[PDB]
Amino acid sequence: EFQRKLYKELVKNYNPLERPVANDSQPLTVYFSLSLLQIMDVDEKNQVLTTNIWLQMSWTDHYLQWNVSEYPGVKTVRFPDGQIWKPDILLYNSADERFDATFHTNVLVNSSGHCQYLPPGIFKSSCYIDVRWFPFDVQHCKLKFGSWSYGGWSLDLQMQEADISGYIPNGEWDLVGIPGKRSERFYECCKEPYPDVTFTVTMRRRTLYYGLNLLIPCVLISALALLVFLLPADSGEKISLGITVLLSLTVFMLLVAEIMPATSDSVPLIAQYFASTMIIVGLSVVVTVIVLQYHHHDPDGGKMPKWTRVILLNWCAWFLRMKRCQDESEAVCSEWKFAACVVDRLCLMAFSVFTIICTIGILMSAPNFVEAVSKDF
Amino acid sequence: EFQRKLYKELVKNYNPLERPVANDSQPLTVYFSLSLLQIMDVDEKNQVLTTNIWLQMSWTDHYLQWNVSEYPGVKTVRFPDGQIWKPDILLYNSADERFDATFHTNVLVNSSGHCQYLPPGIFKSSCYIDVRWFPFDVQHCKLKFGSWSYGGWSLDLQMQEADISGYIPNGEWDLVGIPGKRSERFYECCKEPYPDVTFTVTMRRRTLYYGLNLLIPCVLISALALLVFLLPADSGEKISLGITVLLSLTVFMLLVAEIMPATSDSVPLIAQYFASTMIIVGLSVVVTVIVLQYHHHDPDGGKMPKWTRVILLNWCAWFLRCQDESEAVCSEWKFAACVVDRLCLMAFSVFTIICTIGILMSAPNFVEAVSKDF
Amino acid sequence: EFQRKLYKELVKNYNPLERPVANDSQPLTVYFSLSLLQIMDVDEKNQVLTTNIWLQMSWTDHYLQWNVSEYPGVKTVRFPDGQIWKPDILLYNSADERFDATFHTNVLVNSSGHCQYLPPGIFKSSCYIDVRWFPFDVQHCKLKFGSWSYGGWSLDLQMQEADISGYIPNGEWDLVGIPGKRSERFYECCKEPYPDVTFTVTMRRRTLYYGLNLLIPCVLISALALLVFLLPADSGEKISLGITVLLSLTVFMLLVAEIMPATSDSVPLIAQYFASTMIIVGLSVVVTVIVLQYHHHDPDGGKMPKWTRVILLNWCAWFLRMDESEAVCSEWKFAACVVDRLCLMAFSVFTIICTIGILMSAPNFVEAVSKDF
Amino acid sequence: EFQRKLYKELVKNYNPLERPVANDSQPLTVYFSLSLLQIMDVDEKNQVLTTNIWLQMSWTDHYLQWNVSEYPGVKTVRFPDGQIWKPDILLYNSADERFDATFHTNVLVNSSGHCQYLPPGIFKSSCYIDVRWFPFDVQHCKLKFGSWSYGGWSLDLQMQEADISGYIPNGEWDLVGIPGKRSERFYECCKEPYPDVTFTVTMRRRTLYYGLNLLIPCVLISALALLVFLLPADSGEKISLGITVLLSLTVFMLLVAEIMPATSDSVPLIAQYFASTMIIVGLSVVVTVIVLQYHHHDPDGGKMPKWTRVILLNWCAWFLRMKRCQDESEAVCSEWKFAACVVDRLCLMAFSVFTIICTIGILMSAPNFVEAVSKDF
Amino acid sequence: EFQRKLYKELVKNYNPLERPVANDSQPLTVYFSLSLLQIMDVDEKNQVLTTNIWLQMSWTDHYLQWNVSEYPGVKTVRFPDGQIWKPDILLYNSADERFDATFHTNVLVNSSGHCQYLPPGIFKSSCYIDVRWFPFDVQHCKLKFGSWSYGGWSLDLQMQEADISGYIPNGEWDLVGIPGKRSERFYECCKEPYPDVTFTVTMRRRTLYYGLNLLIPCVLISALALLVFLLPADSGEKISLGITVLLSLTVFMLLVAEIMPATSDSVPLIAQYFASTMIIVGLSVVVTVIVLQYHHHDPDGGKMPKWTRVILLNWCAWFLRMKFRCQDESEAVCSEWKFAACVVDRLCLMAFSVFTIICTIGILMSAPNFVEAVSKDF
Ligand SMILES: *[C@@H]1O[C@H](CO)[C@@H](O[C@@H]2O[C@H](CO)[C@@H](O)[C@H](O)[C@H]2NC(C)=O)[C@H](O)[C@H]1NC(C)=O
Ligand SMILES: COc1cc(OC)c(NC(=O)Nc2cc(C)on2)cc1Cl
Ligand SMILES: COc1cc(OC)c(NC(=O)Nc2cc(C)on2)cc1Cl
Ligand SMILES: COc1cc(OC)c(NC(=O)Nc2cc(C)on2)cc1Cl
Ligand SMILES: COc1cc(OC)c(NC(=O)Nc2cc(C)on2)cc1Cl
Ligand SMILES: *[C@@H]1O[C@H](CO)[C@@H](O)[C@H](O)[C@H]1NC(C)=O
Ligand SMILES: *[C@@H]1O[C@H](CO)[C@@H](O)[C@H](O)[C@H]1NC(C)=O
Ligand SMILES: *[C@@H]1O[C@H](CO)[C@@H](O)[C@H](O)[C@H]1NC(C)=O
Ligand SMILES: *[C@@H]1O[C@H](CO)[C@@H](O)[C@H](O)[C@H]1NC(C)=O
Ligand SMILES: [Ca+2]
Repeated sequence: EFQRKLYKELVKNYNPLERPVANDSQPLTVYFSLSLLQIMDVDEKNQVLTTNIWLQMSWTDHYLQWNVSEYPGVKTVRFPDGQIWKPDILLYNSADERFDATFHTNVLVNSSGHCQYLPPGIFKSSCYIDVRWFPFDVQHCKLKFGSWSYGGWSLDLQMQEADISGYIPNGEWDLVGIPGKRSERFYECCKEPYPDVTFTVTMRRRTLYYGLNLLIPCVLISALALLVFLLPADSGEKISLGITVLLSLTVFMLLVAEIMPATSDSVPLIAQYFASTMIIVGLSVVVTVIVLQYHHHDPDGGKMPKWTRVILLNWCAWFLRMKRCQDESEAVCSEWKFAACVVDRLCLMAFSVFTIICTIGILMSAPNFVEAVSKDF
Repeated sequence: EFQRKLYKELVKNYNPLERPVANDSQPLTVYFSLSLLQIMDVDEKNQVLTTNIWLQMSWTDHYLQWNVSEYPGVKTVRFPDGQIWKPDILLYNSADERFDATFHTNVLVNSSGHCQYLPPGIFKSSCYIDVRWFPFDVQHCKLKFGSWSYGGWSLDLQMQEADISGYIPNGEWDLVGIPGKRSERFYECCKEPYPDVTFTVTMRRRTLYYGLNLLIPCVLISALALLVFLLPADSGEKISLGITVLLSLTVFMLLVAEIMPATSDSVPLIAQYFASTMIIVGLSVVVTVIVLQYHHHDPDGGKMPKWTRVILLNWCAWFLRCQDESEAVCSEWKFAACVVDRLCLMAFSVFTIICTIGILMSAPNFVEAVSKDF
Repeated sequence: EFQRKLYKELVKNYNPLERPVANDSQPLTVYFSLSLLQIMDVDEKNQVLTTNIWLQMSWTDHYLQWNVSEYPGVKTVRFPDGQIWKPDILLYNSADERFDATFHTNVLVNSSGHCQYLPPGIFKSSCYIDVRWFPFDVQHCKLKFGSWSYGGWSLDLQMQEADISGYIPNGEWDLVGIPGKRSERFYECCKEPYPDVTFTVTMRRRTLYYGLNLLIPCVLISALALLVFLLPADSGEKISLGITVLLSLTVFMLLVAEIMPATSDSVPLIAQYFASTMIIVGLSVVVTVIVLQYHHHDPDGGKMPKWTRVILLNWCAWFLRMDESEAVCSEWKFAACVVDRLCLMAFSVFTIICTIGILMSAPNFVEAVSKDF
Repeated sequence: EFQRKLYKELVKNYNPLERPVANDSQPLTVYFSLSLLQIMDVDEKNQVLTTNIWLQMSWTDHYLQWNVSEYPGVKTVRFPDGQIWKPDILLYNSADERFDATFHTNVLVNSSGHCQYLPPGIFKSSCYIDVRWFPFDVQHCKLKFGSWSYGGWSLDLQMQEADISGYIPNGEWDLVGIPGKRSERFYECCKEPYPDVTFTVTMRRRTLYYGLNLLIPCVLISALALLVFLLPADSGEKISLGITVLLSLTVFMLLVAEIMPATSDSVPLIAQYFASTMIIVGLSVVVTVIVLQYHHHDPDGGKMPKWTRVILLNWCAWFLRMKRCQDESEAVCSEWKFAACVVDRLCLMAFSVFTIICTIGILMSAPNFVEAVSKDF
Repeated sequence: EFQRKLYKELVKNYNPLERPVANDSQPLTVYFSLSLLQIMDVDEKNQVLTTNIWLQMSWTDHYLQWNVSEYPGVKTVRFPDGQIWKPDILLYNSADERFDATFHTNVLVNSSGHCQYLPPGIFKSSCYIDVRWFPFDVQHCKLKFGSWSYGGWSLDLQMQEADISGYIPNGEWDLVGIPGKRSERFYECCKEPYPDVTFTVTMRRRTLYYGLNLLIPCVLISALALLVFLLPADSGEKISLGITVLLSLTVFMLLVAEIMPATSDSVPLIAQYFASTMIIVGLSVVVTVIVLQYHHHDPDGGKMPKWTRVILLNWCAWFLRMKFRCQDESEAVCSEWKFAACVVDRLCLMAFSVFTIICTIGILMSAPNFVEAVSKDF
């Protein structure tokens, strides 16, 4: 009875094209915020951020005011899209094909004229994804909201702190915070200034997932490659092991490619580690060729270098604590074999040490390594 | 004749914005339920659940009442979207790009003003998937339905038990149940409390596909890896087999990885078992390299250590001219390589059987999964 | 001229929300059928069927009638969605994200009030796919159509048979038929019974494509694996061959898993075939490890058992019409060769026997080889 | 001033549902054509053709006529969707999820009443793709256009020759033409005939892309397989080479399989060529096994067969101009090695002949192959 | 209060179908431009360009004018889609399924009647991604905008320079510029010429990514192939390493064919380079078989020719500074064959290395944009 009358009376002469201000010269103050419900996807390959966001817009409509005493029990009213004025706040740095992922819901208006509009939306936003420190990366993704057509002279956008109470954790990204900033920017379209509210979601990738799927396995497979230098040369599988492991390590980097944006702004940390790892094992094959070349050096062929004869069978042999014509061929060849064995032991120490130092050096360079090991392991 | 008059009479002064109550201070009782016709997909990667559902919403419109005696033969009427008041009951935890996958069908009203609205939909809901027990995992996915802008003071949402009569089994997911719970939450936006209807779909994965397509094949590939310790050393291909099988076992992790999300909440059981299997194969390859070093040992190198000469050639063995004399030392080494192979075959077999069983029987749902599915 | 008059007359006091019957008690007979223009996809992984369908709905509208003598030359009118009552006939089992893939077109009414409505559509239906016999399957995919909000007491659905005159061949599926049936079923929601029409599209998979790209190719790589037995053991690559071919067979299995649903209601015939190929090639690897063990036997190890002696190197050799340390090893190398032969014949009969049975156990096999080869 | 008058005057009593004719008994003549702007994609796997088209629909509205003298400077008017009658000319064999991909634009009407409607669209269209001669294939994709609900008695559809002046090439297909055909067809629904206009886009594939990516790499890697025969037997890597080559020659069959539909009407030419190649390579593996059986033959085994002694060591040995107890063993085994060696060289030439013959024959079985090599190479 | 009055007065008799000119015979001047906010994607495979674009259309509506003195504080009004006349400027060469990705926003009209309309949009345009010089490639994508139904007689389209003010860098594409051009062309449909504004965004590819993912790895794994010529023959592993490397060189080229279109207009630089290295490594495999023929050469086989005995063991040997009785003769003869095998290994190492150096460097510098690419990205 009374609610029918109110709906009939609130829409008499009401024009949804009119900014609902009593004085036209004063700007309308609209309080903007958002509730970040979930970070569903951070598409690093496309540099996109898909998030479930409930925007919160509250303002004061001068025309939708009534006595609750004269309309008993009617304390709130609801209006749909297109029957009431609404602020045309839009996400400037959108990546969504329709550019407006917001789902239009009712606006709730109470008797003092205060209108409240909370449209849910799967907002897809264009974010610069800094992949320098991946996986140990902290992203600062900006969500920039502002009126598309109303400037500061008309629509006085005002911040309110973002809600995280209803946030459901992701599992891959650990929300560090969502600080917001209100600025009054000038654009080359227009002379009227435009205010905006930018929320910088600061997300810390939890590293257990890719710590284990990508980095730990690479290290153990690179260790499998180091076994090459203990394999006896006469086995015949010295290099097979080296080349087969190498293709296993390539499938790890093809998988990084599946997610890495096509940018050239910087070299991701993991790429540096895999690049250094691959070259180290690639160099393992090279020294493998040389030790085999030494192992098989024709007996009758040109005698051994004196330098070699000291640098491997006198000094390096002692450091590591190792110690008829056909017979001399076997004796000369056996010395070639002994040099080969010493080079095998030498390069194991050196490539193992180079692997260890390289591994920690590249990994420990990340300012998030200490943090990530502390929280995520 | 009468149907035309009824339709013309029911839309006089009707306001689809008005809540169709007689007393404005009392709320409107809306009975909510759903019929889960199917569970179409469970995208563990995007953490989404695609289900075919018919929402059921039944209430009373005070204004769409007619006395049937005067309208003979017109027992019901039908109204489309935007001509009748409807409760804006949305899925809060929606993961659909439009956020409302519901299809707006008609509202059927009988003469007592009772309205019935059953929109079909393919709902995408944002589910936390607990992947710790994968594949022997049970999921509790919530579908939380509520009026977006009507609090309890206006719309008294009341749950009715879910229907599964027409449910079409999925083949991967055995509907364990769809227990529901109502509630009256409070939001930071607003002071008026808001009620909601949460159905916690309880789904048990059916473990035959993933049992036979990944877990069992992985066991047999690890067995092919174990085969190394039965190969004669002189064959010249111990390492070839060992490494071609270690790299092959990665395949399974690629498929496991393209199905499972990238959360760091926990380590999936499938991941633990595959990691243990690959680590066992890697330790087999390492043992293989020590065996090859023993086998291809230069006779004029070091003398055989006493510890080695008893721990391998005497105890384990019992439990289970210069060229000539050089041949015999190298012979001893070949025997020691054989003893290490046999000892390590036994030990690696025991760990594989233990590890896989120990890991698989760690799942609370393993016994039920095996008995019901295999 | 007469069009303007008829179109103005036919819409006076017309309410599209009014089922168009003269008497409100009797039901409205709506004839439903469909034209199946193509089977675009059978997404087996998703258990969905995507089809080109022209639904065919005919009924009679009491109010939309006239005298052609008073509107000469005006023998039909057409109305767009929104201005004429229409049966809300939906596909209940619809997998499309929208739930109504129908494209809304005009309703054509002739002067006796008979309205004809043929909306085209790309219909995705949630179909259960019976994969036990894949690739020799006969999918019975159901398209269940009916009014969403009119019961039998109000809308008397009736079904004419489906059209296939314009049906285009698919190349993967032979339309075995599209029979239909009317079913007046009761729902737990409501007491008024609701009629539905179900068209059971019966599709026979043309097995030449898959047979050529999955089954036949596998047989030959399994034979390639069997060639291990007859390699001389001195070559040095017996297990190399075995392991390579067995990995390739895994390539095949990954493909067939890319195309087979994730269902525990049965095991596809194809899966059982690859599982048994790789099982046999696995046991080829095992017996070849035993063979190498025999070949690389230490002459100073154990003496040959009389069982190993007469079983393998007397009787088994006999049938197949085939210095001391070298002699002892020579006896051992001959053991490897007889195991090589014996295993061939034995594994070969398995190879041939198994497949033929796994394959010929499908009821559709004879038809498949006769029609698709 | 006058444009407002004319727009206000052309909407008096107008009904967008009326067929705009003076006499209700004579059919309206609609001239239909299309401008094919680009063939954006040919989804062979889905049997779909995605094309950029500007359909051209021209007719005469009896009611939208004025004299430009009374409305000076107003020679044309424009009406958007839902305000003017437009023919419901759809694409019968459409594959788009929404069926009508046309983007609805304005209808331009001049003073004499002639209306012109050129809506752009991305028309997905079910095309039977004959893959028998792929990559050397010519496709005839039909776009069948017609009025959905007007028969020949109401809408007399008429053909205007298609436009390809503004066609920009595709890069994968060479437009042979787009000849049309107007038919008057009867349907099982109804008695009234329906005229339709069918354009048969004829496309010739440009084969250099697949020519260099799928074809020549197969010939090359196959020659690399044939190198197996020239290795000496003692290397101990013949079998590994053959299998490595074959399992990697399977790469191209899983790759081409990524694009072709699952049709069983016929067998693709590329598939026939790959199958022949694989049969030849597998037979090379088989003969490699036989050659190793010859080479690693125990001397004390069976005696050399007489037929073997002659067919290899006497006739073939001359066709290719080839030529104590322990001592006899290598002599017998040396005959076996020459037997193995003559077989290797013989079969090298024989398998080589099969490769060139099979490749040339199979490739030359495509009728337009001569045109292909003359235009794309 | 006054804004209600103005909105009620501006729509009295207004018709959104009418072009808002006072003189019907004079074309309406529409100033068109755009702001390029991001190059969201360049899909070379599908031949598409996805861009974040804010179009700018400005014109003068004769009917939406008022003096602000009579409407104090109301200096600007805003009309949504379907309430005000708007220019139907579409993107001709669009590849979007709906053909028009523009998001319809309000039109802002100030007190002098000047209307300004800035619809944002994720525009998908059908581009000719020339790919002969990939990865050192410069792409010219044209975005042609123009009224779909109005010619130069009714709507005088006028270009305004484009902007890159808020161009958010992409990381893969260095925007070289967005020069525009206004043309007046005739079409086979009509007798009225239709003006258009074509913006030709020129984008240079930053080659660091695909340079170290494809160009460089190939060089290093091809070096691994070259290692075959250093392997001793006695190891009996030359063929394994050679073939395994040459099979692992196709994985990259499969990703190379996963990004670039299947066009047959030109052969990409990357494809030429990959073919050249693949031919060189395959020739390494062929030579590996030949040297193995030399190495495992039966001593009782064919006698050494006097050409191979001088062309390898005398001249080419001298260049590189290499330096029971029946069995001894047999082993000595085989050792000459083994020596011949070694000389061919060393020669082919040098020859294939030089052919790799030349081929790699020459082909890579054949791109016009190579010096600039290496100078900016390294
Ligand atoms: C409405 O807006 C237009 C454009 O913003 C204004 O016209 C411009 O005014 C500036 C200021 O002097 C001039 O420099 C430009 O040359 C003008 N351009 C055009 C196309 O007119 C116009 O003045 C504004 N109206 C009012 C009442 O301020
Ligand atoms: C390609 O090769 C691999 C790929 C992998 O995934 C992408 C993994 N993944 C893995 O080890 N994941 C684990 C381990 C544990 C415990 O939990 N998750 C391993 C290899 Cl070798
Ligand atoms: C890589 O290696 C494999 C991969 C596989 O798929 C991913 C399977 N799959 C399999 O065995 N699937 C079955 C068996 C039966 C019966 O039913 N489905 C096997 C291997 Cl070896
Ligand atoms: C992985 O390995 C293969 C994969 C294949 O496709 C999926 C095929 N396909 C094939 O042989 N297709 C043919 C043959 C003929 C004649 O026609 N189509 C073969 C192998 Cl080996
Ligand atoms: C298939 O084989 C590879 C594939 C690759 O990616 C596609 C890479 N990629 C790579 O090296 N990327 C780097 C290196 C550094 C430093 O930074 N990014 C390497 C190989 Cl071997
Ligand atoms: C409906 O109409 C009949 C006929 O006049 C009347 O007797 C009956 O009381 C009416 N129903 C109600 C609830 O008043
Ligand atoms: C319709 O009108 C005509 C005259 O216009 C009349 O002859 C005819 O009888 C009417 N209806 C019938 C019964 O066909
Ligand atoms: C238009 O006006 C001219 C001049 O008054 C007249 O000659 C001509 O016939 C008119 N055309 C029409 C609408 O018949
Ligand atoms: C607008 O009003 C002012 C004062 O009310 C008047 O002086 C002016 O002339 C008016 N505008 C025009 C264009 O005349
Ligand atoms: Ca890219």
